Amino acid sequence: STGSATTTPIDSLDDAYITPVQIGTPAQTLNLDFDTGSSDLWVFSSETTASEVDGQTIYTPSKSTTAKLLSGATWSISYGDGSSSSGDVYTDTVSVGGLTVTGQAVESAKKVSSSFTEDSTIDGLLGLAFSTLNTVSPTQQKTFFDNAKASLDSPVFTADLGYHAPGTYNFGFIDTTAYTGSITYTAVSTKQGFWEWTSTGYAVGSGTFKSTSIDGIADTGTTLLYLPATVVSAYWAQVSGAKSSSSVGGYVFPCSATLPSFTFGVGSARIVIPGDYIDFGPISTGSSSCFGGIQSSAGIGINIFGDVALKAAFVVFNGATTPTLGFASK
Repeated sequence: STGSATTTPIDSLDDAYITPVQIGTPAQTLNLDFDTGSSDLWVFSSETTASEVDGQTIYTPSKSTTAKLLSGATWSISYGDGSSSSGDVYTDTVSVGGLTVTGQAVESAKKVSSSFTEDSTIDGLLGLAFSTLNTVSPTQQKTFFDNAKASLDSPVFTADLGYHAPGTYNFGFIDTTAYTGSITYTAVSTKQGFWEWTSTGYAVGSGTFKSTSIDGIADTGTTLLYLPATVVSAYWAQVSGAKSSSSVGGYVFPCSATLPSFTFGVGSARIVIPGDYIDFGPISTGSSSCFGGIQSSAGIGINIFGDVALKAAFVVFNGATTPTLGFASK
């Protein structure tokens, strides 16, 4: 089997991407944030505290003839941005882009933190990291990909995120028309439950490539590119007037600037992030200070190849017995 679904930016900045997902019988379609940095499929629901729902579409298990309470199971998750959610668990039929999993754990939110309530466009998350990170207790549950894997034509999914445009998540096949050149594959460590890999270096604009190992995670659920402070300083030093602002929470730059590109290495290959991808717009409405898309990972404890980086590539998440990642230009 295969599946193919379009993923759409939630706003004009590409702050996140939503993908329609069918849950239950008859189908209830919710727009979920596919997150290769976590491993829970959770949804706003008829059980979510009413004051914490503000415009999201909810899953109502009582209206699904295939929903079953997973008795005794609870979940609770906290994300790197400080947001969180928790609740109980149903199993139900879940389909993505024509690919169907029966008996998928659907984690129904009883509580969500303010940032989820305040984002009316995201109805929940669909985790695509390794199932060892799933938070369901006392019986850990499998991700949608883990459940689908054995049925797929090939044990892979691909992320093809757009810049200020829709893109595609494919399951079970590699669309050879969706990228240019060849795909360069690189080793993955699953020891932390992430799609963790080592970039071979970077360049800023037209500058020379610096060969240096940068361990980090391929994380579709993180907006920005978080790299070591040395790398990030070298980037922003090429932008007149850019500075790190403790009050804003990262590097800012004059909105009048033209940003240089940023290149990262994948083996001997190179992925180029155009400068425009690094502009996250005014820090507050009408400001001439703009927020940078490359930020320091110091204090986060891990480097994160988020959407800013991934959207410059066609990315293969290879879930073979020994997982690997593939990157191609596009």
